[PDB]
Amino acid sequence: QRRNPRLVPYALLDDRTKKSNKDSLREAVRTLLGYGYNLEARFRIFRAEKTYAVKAGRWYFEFEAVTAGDMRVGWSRPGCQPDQELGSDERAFAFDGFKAQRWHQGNEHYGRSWQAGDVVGCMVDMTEHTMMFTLNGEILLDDSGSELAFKDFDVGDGFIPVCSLGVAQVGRMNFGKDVSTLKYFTICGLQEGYEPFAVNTNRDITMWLSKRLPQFLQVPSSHEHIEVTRIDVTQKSFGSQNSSTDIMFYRLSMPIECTYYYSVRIFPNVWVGWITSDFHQYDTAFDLVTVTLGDEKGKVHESIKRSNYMVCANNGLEIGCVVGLLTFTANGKDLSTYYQVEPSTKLFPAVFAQATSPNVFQFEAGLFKSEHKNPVPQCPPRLHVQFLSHVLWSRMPNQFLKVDVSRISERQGWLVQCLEPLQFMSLHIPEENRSVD
Amino acid sequence: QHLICDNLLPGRDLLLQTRLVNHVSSMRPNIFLGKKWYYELMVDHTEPFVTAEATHLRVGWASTEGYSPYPGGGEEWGGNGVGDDLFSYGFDGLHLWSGCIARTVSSPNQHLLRTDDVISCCLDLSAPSISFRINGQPVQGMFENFNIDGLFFPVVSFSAGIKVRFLLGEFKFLPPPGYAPCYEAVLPKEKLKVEHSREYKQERTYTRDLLGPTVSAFTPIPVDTSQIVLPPHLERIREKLAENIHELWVMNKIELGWQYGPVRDDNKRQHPCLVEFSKLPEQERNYNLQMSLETLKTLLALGCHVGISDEHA
Amino acid sequence: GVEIETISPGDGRTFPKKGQTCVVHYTGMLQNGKKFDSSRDRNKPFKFRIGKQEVIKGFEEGAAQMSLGQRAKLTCTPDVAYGATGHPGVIPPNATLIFDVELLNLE
Repeated sequence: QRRNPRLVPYALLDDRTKKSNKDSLREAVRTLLGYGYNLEARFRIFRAEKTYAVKAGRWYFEFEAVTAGDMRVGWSRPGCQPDQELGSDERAFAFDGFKAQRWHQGNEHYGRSWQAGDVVGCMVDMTEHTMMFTLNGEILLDDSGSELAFKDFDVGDGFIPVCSLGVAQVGRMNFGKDVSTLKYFTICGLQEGYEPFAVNTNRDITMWLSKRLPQFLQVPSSHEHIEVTRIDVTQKSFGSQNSSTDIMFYRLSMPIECTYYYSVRIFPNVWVGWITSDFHQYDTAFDLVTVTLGDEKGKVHESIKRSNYMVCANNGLEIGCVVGLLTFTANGKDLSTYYQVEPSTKLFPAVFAQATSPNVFQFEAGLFKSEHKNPVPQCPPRLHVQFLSHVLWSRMPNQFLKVDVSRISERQGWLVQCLEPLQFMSLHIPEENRSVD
Repeated sequence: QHLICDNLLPGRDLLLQTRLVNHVSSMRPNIFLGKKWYYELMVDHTEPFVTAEATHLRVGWASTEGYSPYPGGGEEWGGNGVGDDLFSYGFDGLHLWSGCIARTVSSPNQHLLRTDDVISCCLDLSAPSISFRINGQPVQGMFENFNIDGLFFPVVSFSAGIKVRFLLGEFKFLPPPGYAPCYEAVLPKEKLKVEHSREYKQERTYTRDLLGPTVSAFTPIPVDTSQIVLPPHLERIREKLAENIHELWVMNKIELGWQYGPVRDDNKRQHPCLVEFSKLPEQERNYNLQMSLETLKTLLALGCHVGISDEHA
Repeated sequence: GVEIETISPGDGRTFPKKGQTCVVHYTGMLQNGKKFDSSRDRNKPFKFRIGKQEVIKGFEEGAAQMSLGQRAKLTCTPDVAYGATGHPGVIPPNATLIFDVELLNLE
C-alpha cells in the first residue's frame, strides 16, 4: 500500500498514535491480575614511527580516556605486530586502562579502571629497568603495594608509544609539543626526573595505525604449518595441517596483461580463479564487472565485462586457460562459466581455498612461463626466483597523511569547499601493481 | 651510458616508476539506503588546472560493507569509482568510472564541470540501476546488476579549488522522475550533516581523535508466537478476560458518541461493534476477537509465567 | 586518421591556418597511463610552426582540427608517431600515445 508515506519499520515512526495500541494492553493487563494472572520477565592499534624508538633515558606521555571499552595504552618494542592483538607476547609492554590490570604475556591486576574524560599518563625508565604509570595525577599502584609497574625488561631497540582501541571508543594521545595541554605534568614528570616528547622536535610525529584492507604479502617461514616447496612440471607444493586453518587466499605475483594454460593438482570446496590487481575482499563465502552499453539513444545497453575473482570448484586438474580472452578447463572437460571478457586488464593467477589435507595444491600445447617475462619465444617452460606464492595477510600498518585538506562546510545549500592543493609523491611497483607514496 | 638508457629505462617495468598526484577527499551527507531515489549537485567552481596536472571531480554512489576509505595511498589514486564498492561519474568529457577503469559514455554537448552545471543522478530501490543526466539530457545511464549489499549513499569526491552545493533540501532545481527524492530518507529523526566519508581524521593541531570501526530498509523481522499452542484450560481463561477486554473498546468509545449502525461508518456515527467479545463473530469484530488470541499466547510464552491460579472473568 | 576526442568546446570557427605558431599546453602519456611528458610540469607553453615538419605528424594533424580554448585527447597511431624505432630512452618501440593538448594562442 501505493505511495505509502510511512514506509519505515518500528525503529523510527510515530508510535504515539500507536500508543493507543500500546496503552490498550497496559490497562487490559489490570483485567488479568485483578483476575489473578501476573507477568514476570575491529580492534585497531595505534603507534608512532619506528625511527623515534628512543633507547635511553626517562620518558613520559599521556592518554585521555573518553568512552567505554578497550583502552589499552603502553610502550612496545619495534617488532610488535598489528596483524595480531596487543599484549599477548613478550613484545608489548602495555597497561590495561579498563579491567584494572596490565598486559605482558598475560594478566595480573594493577590500579583501577579509568573515568570518562580522564588523562592516564605512562612513564618509562630506559636506563633503569622499571616502568611506573600514573592516572589522573595519581600514581597507579599494584596489588603488591608498588607503583613500579613493569620491571626487569631487556633494552633492545627502544620502545615506541603504542595504543589499542576497540569497537566504539575514541582516543586522545599527546606526544608533547602541547605543554599548554599537559594536565598532570606539573605534579609528576619534571619533578620525578622525566621528559615528554616535546624535548626537541619541530615536526609532527607520524602515526602508524593499522590498515583495514588486507593486501597480500610474501610467504615467509612465519606460519605454524605453511611451506611452499619449490620443485622442478615445476610445481609448488604445500602443507597446512594445524588447529586453525579455515581460509587462506593464495596468489602468484606476476600478472598477464591484454595462448597458454595453467594446471593445479588437488584431491578434493577449493576454488581456482584469476585475481585482478584490486582484490582486498576477505570473506569466508562466495561473492563478487557489469556495466552496459550506451549508444546515444540506448537501444542495445547489453554489457561490457565478465571478470571482476573467477570461480571454479583423484586429481582435480582445474585449469584457467587464457587467450584473446578467458576460459576454463576441468580435468579435460571444457566446462561452463566462460569468463571471456577483458579489454586491457591485468590478471593474477589465483587459488582461494580451505585446508583439509597436507600436500594438497600444486601449480605449473606447451606451457606457461613465456608470457610473463620479456623473452617470449620461450616454449620450454621455466620457473624463476621472482615467482612467489603470496598469501593474503590481514593488517600491515599505514602512514597518517600528516596534512590533509583545508575544507570548509556550509548548510544553506551545503557548500563544501577547499582551496589548498596538496600533492603526493607516489611510486608504484609495476609488476605487483599497487601505489605507495 | 647510451646502452643502459636504451634497454633498462624505457620498459618502465624493472624499476620503481614514480609520480605525484593530488590528495583526494570524499564527502557524504549522512544518508543511507538499505521507488527510485534521486539526488543532485550544482558545481559552482571550475579550476581545470591548479597544479602541474589535471584536477578531478567525480559524482556518484557507494556501498558500506567493503573498501575502508583510504585517501590515495591505498588503492589507485583514491577517490570515486576506483573500487568495486564505488559507482561514479563526471568529468569534462563526461566519461565515467567503475573500479578504476574509465569507460567512455556520451551526450551531444560534452560539457565541462563548470560553474553553471547540474548533475542529475538516480538510484533504484529494489532494482539494481543507476542512471545519470546532465541538465536533464540523458547520458545513457549505465550501471546495471551490481552488488546489492550494505547501504547506498552519495560520496562525491574532489581535488581542486572547487565548491559544490548539495541540492538535497533547500531544493532549487531538480526533475522529479520516477518516485523518490532523498529528502524522504531523512524523514523521521536523522538530520542533514555532512562528514568526511568515514572520517579516520580529525585534523587538529593538538590531537586527532581516534575511532573504532562500525556497528551494523523497511523489511524487518517480526516476532512469531503461532506454534506455541494454548491449552484449552487457559484458552477459555484468555477468552474470559477477553470477554472483559472488548468492553474496553466500548469503554474508550462510549465517550466518543459514535453509536450503533448496521453499516460501518465511523465518521458519521455508525458502529456495528458495541456488542461484547464472544457474541460477535470474526467479521466486523475480527479486529477485536482474533486480536486477543495470539497476543495472549505470547503473554505466557515469552517467559512471562502466568500459571493457572485464580479466576479469569 | 588519428582519434581526436574533444573534451571542452572552444569557439570552433577561428581555427589555426597553415603558416602560424601554435601556443599549446600539452601533457602526453603512454597507452599504459604512465606520463612521459608534460608542459604543465616545466611551466612553459609550447610553440611550433605548422607545416615545417618540427613536431610529429600526429601532434600536428591533431592540433590542426582544434580552436581557441578547445582541449583534445588525441590517441595517436604509432605509425604516424615515433614508429618502430621509437625513441631511445623514453618511448618504447611501437606504443600508442595519449596526448591531452590545449591551445591557448595563435599567430
